[PDB]
Amino acid sequence: SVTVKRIIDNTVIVPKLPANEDPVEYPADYFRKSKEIPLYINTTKSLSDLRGYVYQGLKSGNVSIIHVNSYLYGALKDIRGKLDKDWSSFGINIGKAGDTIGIFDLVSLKALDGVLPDGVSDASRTSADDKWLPLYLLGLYRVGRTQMPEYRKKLMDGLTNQCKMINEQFEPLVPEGRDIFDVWGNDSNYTKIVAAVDMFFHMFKKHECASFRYGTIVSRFKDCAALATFGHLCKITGMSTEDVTTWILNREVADEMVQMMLPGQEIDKADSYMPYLIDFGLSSKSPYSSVKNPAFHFWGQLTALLLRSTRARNARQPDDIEYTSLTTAGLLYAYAVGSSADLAQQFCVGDNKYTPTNAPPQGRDVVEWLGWFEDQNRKPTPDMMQYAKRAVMSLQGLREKTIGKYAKSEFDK
Amino acid sequence: SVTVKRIIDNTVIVPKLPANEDPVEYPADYFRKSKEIPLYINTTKSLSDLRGYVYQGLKSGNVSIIHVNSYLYGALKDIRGKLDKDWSSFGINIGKAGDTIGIFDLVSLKALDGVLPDGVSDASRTSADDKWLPLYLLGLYRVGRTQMPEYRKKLMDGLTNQCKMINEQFEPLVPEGRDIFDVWGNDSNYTKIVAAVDMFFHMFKKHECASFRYGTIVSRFKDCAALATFGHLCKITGMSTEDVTTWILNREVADEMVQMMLPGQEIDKADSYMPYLIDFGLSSKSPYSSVKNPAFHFWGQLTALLLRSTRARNARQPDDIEYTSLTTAGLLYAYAVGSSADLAQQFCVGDNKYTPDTTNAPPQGRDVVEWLGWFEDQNRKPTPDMMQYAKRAVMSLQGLREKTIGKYAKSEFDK
Amino acid sequence: QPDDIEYTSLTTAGLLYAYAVGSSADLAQQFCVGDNKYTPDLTTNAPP
Repeated sequence: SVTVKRIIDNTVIVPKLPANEDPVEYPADYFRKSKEIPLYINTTKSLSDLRGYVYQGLKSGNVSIIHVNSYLYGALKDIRGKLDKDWSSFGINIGKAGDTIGIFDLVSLKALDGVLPDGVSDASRTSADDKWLPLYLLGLYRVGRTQMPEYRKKLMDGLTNQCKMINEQFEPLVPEGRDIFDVWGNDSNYTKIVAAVDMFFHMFKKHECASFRYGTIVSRFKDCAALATFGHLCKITGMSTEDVTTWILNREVADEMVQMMLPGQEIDKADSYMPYLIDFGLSSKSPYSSVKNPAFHFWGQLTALLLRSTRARNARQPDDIEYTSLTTAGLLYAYAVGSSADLAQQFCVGDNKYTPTNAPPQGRDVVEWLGWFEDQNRKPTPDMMQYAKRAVMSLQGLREKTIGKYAKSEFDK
Repeated sequence: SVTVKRIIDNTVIVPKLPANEDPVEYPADYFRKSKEIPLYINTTKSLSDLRGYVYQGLKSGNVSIIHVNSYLYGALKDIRGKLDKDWSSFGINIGKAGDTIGIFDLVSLKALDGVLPDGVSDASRTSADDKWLPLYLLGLYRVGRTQMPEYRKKLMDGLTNQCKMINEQFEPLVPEGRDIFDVWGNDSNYTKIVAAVDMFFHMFKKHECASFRYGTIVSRFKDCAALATFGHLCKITGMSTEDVTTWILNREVADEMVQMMLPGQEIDKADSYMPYLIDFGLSSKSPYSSVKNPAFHFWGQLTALLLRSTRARNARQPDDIEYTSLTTAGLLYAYAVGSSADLAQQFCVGDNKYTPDTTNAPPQGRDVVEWLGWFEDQNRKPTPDMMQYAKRAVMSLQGLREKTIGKYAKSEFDK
Repeated sequence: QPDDIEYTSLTTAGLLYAYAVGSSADLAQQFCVGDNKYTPDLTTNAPP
């Protein structure tokens, strides 16, 4: 199939079609360039001054992102952090035993000359400061990413969070639309901060200030959907990481599973830069995204769903994947796990159970099952088709273009 | 299965996936560090003065937690407590026979210099004091933790409670939202207090003031769900603690059952610090939680439900557990207990039943091996009578909250 | 739906193509551990 001809006038035709590009970009395969993450917090002026520019600046449809950055740098050199271990990652060292280190031991620089207000922007504000204002400012990053009345949910809750210890209310004005402070996300030097906070308070999960993650947490494994719908597919079938891998039954799902598992990227690692590959700007196109792993994502999620997953009810159905193979493959995998439970005595009292056509295989072996499928004309049986029905009927509240909505339409009737 | 290869280009792939951490922390395995629970009630000023700062401070959308702490220390050195026994725990002694001791014989310290009002914050308040104000303040901790119109339920009731003996009425203003005085929970030195009160009035269940537990009680076994969904699974099947254990049929349920039963942690103990492991800050991650025991929790609860449990109707379905094995295992265990009742004559008059007198007929009593084997028999796959059993148990259920094991079971079995 | 095309042949041709892809999935073991399914092991009017 690498040469086609019109069987009427026997001429050559060359089936080609528009190229698609943007390759992925792995973390590690970039610390081969630079060896530091450059945080440009220009303008280093005055803390009390800064506390003002924003306290007020917030109360009004306008505050320079470049101000909030410097303010944050301000409150956050709570060096507070005793590295009771070691800490490297990709070559970069960060501290040794006992060593003390702060949030910004991840490489500070400075730059350009534009600044808006000067000195005292209303001296009003006291050092009710490193207590709650940094949190707010970070918290907003979380609310920035959102879409639906989860915004006013994400906020309403993410506002009773500063009330804690410090009981003091609200601030901006215009609800949202993905507009007001929703720009902050697009600020390279800002993300770079939320990522350092999160990554810091991941290491010192305990620290008094570690509550600062409230809106900084949706940065860890940002754009790493598939990579996480995988640890999910594992947890939900009890199967080993290695066994699950073998249950992959479609080329371009393998392709993508490969892509994600590329060695030397610190993914399995404790505390590493890998999770924030996106917000420290190590990668402009994540290789763990659900958009670069459509087949994987769809398959894993569909499967998890048939297996009674709550989460997966609402995963999105990617476009331009091969549906009636991903599904057929998900049905099998699910029906296997589903019909033959684990089951095996665990504790006892000297007395314990010595375990020992077209009847479907014993355990959860891919080859046993695959072969048994070959058997069934490589075409879904009625009990296994019935299985799918019980799993998806009685589902309710189904968003559209979800793998949840997909499954009910495919199996409930 | 510890080495995988692409069968097309015969290359190695190394299935790995993101690490998850936060280990648990057992109580005992910490009194290997410190040997006292440090209650920092700083600011030791004046009782009459304090009674004021808060009486008023409450009326108004603001009161320093650091005040209420000292106030409570204030009213509560009713030493009242004659230890008619002994009392140790984890090495720490607390008293001997006859010995007298107060709520705070659990280690008071002091500290930092920030204080808000000075002296007389309206001398108005009389010693209508160690009678009801401490209760309120504590009672609020309970209302703090809540989520739904159970708040205004928890309060409305937890307000006719001071009306006892004392008898008049309300104080703050703004309903809730998890905000007003809902911060108090996050105050290390505050929790440390509710825990001492509860633990004290657990020991002297009788004491005149022991009514102070009204909102201090949701501290005992806080974050110990699974550990308690287990004594439930026992009570509800009549089975022994040891027998129930054997009926565990999934690896990671055993795993967790182990985790929970780790020896030398005073869990089976009378009055111990173990229950308050969380609020005295002995542990930052409970090993008895339903979040660290998801499989156990789901299995035990699902089972209890099939067994006609009222409580379990509303337990929450954890995420990322292996559902169609936990369930299959729960169905069996339940069907076993369910179909073969205990039943056995107990009393008589010289005349009593000597109990003794085929295929795919399911086993006699409640033996794991007898049943397990009989399951092997049935193609290791749920029969129709046992599947019918599940249906009768879950149909006719109503008022089902979403994401509960109650809602789960009806959807899995009712149809 | 464009106009002035031959519908009951385009459709018939689309049905076939789709039914083919549809009924016979790809499916083929991808990863393993030394143990892997050697694929080889109906009659009339059984579709290809």
